[PDB]
Amino acid sequence: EWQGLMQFTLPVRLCKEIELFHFDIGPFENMWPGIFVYMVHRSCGTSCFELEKLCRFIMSVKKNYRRVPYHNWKHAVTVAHCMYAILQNNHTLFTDLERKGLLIACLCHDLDHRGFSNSYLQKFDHPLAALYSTSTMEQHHFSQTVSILQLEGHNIFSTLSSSEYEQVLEIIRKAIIATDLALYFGNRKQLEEMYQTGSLNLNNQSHRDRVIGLMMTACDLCSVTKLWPVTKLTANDIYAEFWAEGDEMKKLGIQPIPMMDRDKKDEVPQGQLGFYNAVAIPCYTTLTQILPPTEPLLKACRDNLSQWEKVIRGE
Ligand SMILES: Cc1cc(C)n2cc(CSc3nc(-c4ccccc4)cn3C)nc2n1
Ligand SMILES: [Mg+2]
Ligand SMILES: [Zn+2]
Repeated sequence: EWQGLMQFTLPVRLCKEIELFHFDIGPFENMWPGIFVYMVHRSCGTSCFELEKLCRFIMSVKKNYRRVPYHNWKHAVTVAHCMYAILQNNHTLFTDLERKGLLIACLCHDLDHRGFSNSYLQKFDHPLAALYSTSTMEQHHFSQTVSILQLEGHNIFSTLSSSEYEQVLEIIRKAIIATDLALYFGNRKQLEEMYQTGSLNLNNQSHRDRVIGLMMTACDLCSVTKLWPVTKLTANDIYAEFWAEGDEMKKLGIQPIPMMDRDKKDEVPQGQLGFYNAVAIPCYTTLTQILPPTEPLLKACRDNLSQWEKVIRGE
């Protein structure tokens, strides 16, 4: 698997389309590892990761994603592509070490997801909720990233200074932690405040960490920014995962929240509408304010909102 990927070349028709925000990796499964290498080399250069280490690392990340309906290998590459398009469009705002770190973090941000939420693990006193009190799965995801980095011939960062090693591990840690959707609502509200008061400053490291947090959310949610048919089809995978969890809660006499109750699947269109209004629209709005070249994400999300409004009135 590793050897074959060192000798992979991305077709020239994808070389133009991979740069666009709306790009759907969905149809090119066999090319996803090589698409990630392509995005790294274009963003960071051919020179900086040892190719043998990168391909060994990439194939071990793929193996450590589970066959779950949504939080899977496909989803990892979808989020890395969105970060790539954000970085390309805002390249000089971020440092070489931030581009390295943010693409690896997106690829690794859901490592070993079990198809269960933090609530589930916490309410049902799962061990991981004992290890990790808050941001339960996200801390595990970072723990899994460090473990793969420390396998034989996987340390893609082994050419950095010890100072830069701890810097990229902290960029990765914060970025993976910030995909806790529970943290996003606070983060986005502050950044929206900092934007309106004119206090937002990218050279301020805590401000810089919050803008990166919002980018991670923007990337995590980006299926709502694809063409309508792709968005509709990804939602299937999301509810399949939520509904499987609702079923486990019912077996234990717990009624799930509607979003996880497969008996309430009628109400999906209004569920998506609410998520767009409360979560997705504000996310890409604030992101477009801070990083205006990210506006096509807001446009595509708006197009998918009116599509759901259409569906709600039998169209
Ligand atoms: C890309 C993406 C990422 C995340 C985390 N998503 C979460 C959801 C679900 S939105 C939703 N559906 C319902 C609901 C309630 C009753 C019946 C049916 C559905 C309620 N909410 C809030 N979609 C998502 N997409
Ligand atoms: Mg996650
Ligand atoms: Zn994710």
